[PDB]
Amino acid sequence: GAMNSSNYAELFNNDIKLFVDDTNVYRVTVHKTFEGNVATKAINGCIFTLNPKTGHLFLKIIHTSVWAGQKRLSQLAKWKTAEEVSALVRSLPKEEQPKQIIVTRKAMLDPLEVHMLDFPNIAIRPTELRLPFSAAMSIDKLSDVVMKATEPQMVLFNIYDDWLDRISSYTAFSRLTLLLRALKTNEESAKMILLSDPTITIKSYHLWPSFTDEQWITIESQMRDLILTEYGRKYNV
Amino acid sequence: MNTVPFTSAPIEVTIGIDQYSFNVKENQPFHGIKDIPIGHVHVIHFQHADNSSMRYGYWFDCRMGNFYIQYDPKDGLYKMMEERDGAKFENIVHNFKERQMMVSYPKIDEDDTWYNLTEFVQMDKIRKIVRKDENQFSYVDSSMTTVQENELSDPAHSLNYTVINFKSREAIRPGHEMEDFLDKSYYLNTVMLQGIFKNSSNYFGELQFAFLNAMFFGNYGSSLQWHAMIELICSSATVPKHMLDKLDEILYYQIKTLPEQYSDILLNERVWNICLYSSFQKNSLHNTEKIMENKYPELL
Ligand SMILES: Cc1nc(/C=C/C(=O)N(C)CCC#N)cs1
Repeated sequence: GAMNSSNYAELFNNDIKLFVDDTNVYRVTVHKTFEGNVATKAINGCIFTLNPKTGHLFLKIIHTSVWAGQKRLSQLAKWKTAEEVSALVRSLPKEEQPKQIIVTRKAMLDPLEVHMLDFPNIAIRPTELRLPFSAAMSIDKLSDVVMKATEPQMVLFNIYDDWLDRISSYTAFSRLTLLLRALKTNEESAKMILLSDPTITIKSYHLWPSFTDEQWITIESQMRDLILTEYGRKYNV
Repeated sequence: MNTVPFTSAPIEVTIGIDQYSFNVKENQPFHGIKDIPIGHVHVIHFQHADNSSMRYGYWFDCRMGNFYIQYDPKDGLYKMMEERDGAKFENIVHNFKERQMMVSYPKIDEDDTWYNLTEFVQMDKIRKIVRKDENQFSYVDSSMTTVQENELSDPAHSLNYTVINFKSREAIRPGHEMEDFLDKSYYLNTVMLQGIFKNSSNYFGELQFAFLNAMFFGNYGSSLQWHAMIELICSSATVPKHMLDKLDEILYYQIKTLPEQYSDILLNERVWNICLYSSFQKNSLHNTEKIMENKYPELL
């Protein structure tokens, strides 16, 4: 059933699974019209489909042309997400297909279940974890490829860079979710932390800076401080 | 007018005949039910005084044979049987009537309730849902499960209602996933009506039979079936106008007849609120919506 703190280590076992997050599929700017009414303008979005064991990220870019002439776009976005995830699964060799797909929002359950009827043995699961994957568009290289897209496109990344050479997937996921939680709570501060020291660079083939083990401990501490701070600045404590 | 003779009444029992019911005492000189209207299916049903567990009963049509009830002390229930000797039967009934040992089917002349509840119900379709080919009548009880319930365990004792499942390949055309899930018209009209039921009369007949088994026996799988068949119509944007008008009448009389004190268990809040207030047909069931709001405003 639902994925929660009690069954957290299941994410790092050897059953292939994918998280699917749809919070950046349908994105808009809200603006005034010449007549003083309000209107929306869509911008490019993305499906965030992530293997938490390996770090493999299947970033399906959603070009604004998919919304042209369509009604009820927030509803359509969930079904478009499920269509694209189903298409991804069918494109993978059988031995690479997931045994479970975990959706970060319960409104994705029925759309994905219906699109995956051909795969009765793939479990579609919700989660009680409040995962910060909406902040994926605060990762500069991901935001860049989404905004530059002129057509539908899939781009493959490893969201852990080379971390798995040195740490376990449990630890890599915890670092990732800490980084993304920070970026979600105070993007400016989080990005300052990550890039304050000009001698640490991001490799061309990476998403995050090339921190040593000791520097990651400092970085991770600074992100916890930020999250706690903002939690005070917010609630005043 | 036809008659169903009882050999005797050896155990105290509440007996139903259609929407009516009466109490019979242990070894009371009760010999059956007379003046049963020809032209309709009927149901004769039982609840023992000592074990209200297992309501059970028999669907029958007196045009199909001469039927009587006799208690079996080994299996512990009132059984329906067919008497093939027509002269023995007429002689049994005439004696019982002369001795005034029978209750009269107590139909008020103004009253169309039973017709309205069984308009599309046919014995031949009942006998395909309830499979026991050697009898002309059909046994149902509170515990019998449906074919769909069994897929989610004795197949011979099952209610073979038509399986309806909104998240199934039968319901959802490849490439029309969102369309078919949010508007079930293709599943209603092509798959079920044209394909399986053949016409709306057979669909309504199964819907009405499922409701009656839910009401008279508290049969939970029948209640599930009744609500699924309502929801499939209400969740379709394209439904023939005559079907909507007829559904409104069907449900009106069902809600009218329901015991007020059983609405908690026999009515699914989600289905009824969705059907009356959210669905494509939210504005198409005026009679049903009006009686529901005046009789069960809590559910909504
Ligand atoms: C086949 C069927 N046997 C019966 C038996 C009825 C009964 O108890 N008796 C005593 C019959 C009375 C006279 N004559 C009804 S229909």
